[PDB]
Amino acid sequence: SLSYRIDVLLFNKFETLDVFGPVEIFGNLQDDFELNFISSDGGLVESSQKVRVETSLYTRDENIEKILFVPGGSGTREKVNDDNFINFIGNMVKESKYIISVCTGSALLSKAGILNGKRATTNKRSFKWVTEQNEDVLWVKEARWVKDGNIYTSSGVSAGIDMTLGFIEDLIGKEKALEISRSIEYFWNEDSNYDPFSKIY
Amino acid sequence: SYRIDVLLFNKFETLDVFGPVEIFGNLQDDFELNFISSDGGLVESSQKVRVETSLYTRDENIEKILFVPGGSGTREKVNDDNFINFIGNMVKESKYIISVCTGSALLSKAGILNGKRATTNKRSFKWVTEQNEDVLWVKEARWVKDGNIYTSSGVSAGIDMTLGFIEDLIGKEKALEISRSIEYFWNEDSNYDPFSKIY
Repeated sequence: SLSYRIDVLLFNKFETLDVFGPVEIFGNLQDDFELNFISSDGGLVESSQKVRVETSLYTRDENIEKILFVPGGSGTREKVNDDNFINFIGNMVKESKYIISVCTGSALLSKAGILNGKRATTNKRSFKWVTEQNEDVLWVKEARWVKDGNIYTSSGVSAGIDMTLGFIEDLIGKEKALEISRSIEYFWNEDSNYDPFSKIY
Repeated sequence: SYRIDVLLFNKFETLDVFGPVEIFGNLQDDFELNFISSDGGLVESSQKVRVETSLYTRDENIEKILFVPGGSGTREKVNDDNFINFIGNMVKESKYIISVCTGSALLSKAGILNGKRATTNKRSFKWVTEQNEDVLWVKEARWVKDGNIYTSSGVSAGIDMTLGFIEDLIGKEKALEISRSIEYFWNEDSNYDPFSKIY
């Protein structure tokens, strides 16, 4: 048992990059993080771009600190209006130390009510859709990503990867995040505040 | 239009594969994604992602694109005479060949790169390059187009090359469209890899 378990939540029609860019970063700190791919049913889950990934069921541990990671994608359109799924998420949040979302994953966290009275963001293309669902969230329009306590939310796919490296900086130290960037040859925009895509909407 | 044969093997690099898949998979009227491996079934990435694959299958009703990622797995995989011949067999049959990272160590081993301009990630440049002196390796490039062959360096190069490929093949507007809808910041310059500096 290491320090952290990352519970990567997959569901039907998740966005491929929302999940895999961050995984590429977390999956390169294997003495720090236990990667756990979960979904409501276990088995293979298909992304919106047709990749099928093996997953398992969420299990509780008193024992290890848990980071819940919640991606976006088409599938949120229907997952928001699925009470049973939203209960699932809330169950998992109640138990996690850290909570991370990319894109419309924040719509799901919003529905679970965990972001009420919290600063958070979502991708710019879906900003209206997401935000108008919940007023009690201190939505932030322009940010690439927002940290609010132990909650980290981000916008589109670039922001989601850059946020993850930011999360590593916060948690493991910036020297580590840079080492990862350099070794996989990923260009990291450390600025979390100006999303150039906020512009066209 | 095209079937993209994305070749997985044990310990592939996750982002080598899923960055480009995000792009291609956003043009589902132009490309059909087909994840293959030598055995079929589940293949695991170096980051522990298990992805389902099928066996390669011949079709002559559709043009094919062969996509080859890098990752740790390539060090062992350059040895598989069969694997390499498998690739060559597939290359012989494809309209385009694309690689990211050490994927080009494998393309090279198939000798497909002999006489061609090509690149690979900067961190592994020595190791890849010394395997074959008959390839015209380009050190400073993020990616390199030589004919119907496209090779890329690191993970960001991998995605930006895929958008460049979409531009070449389908038109630049479609490329910008995708990048804007998924909100991916696309670095269009294929020429100066900042990671060349390190090595």
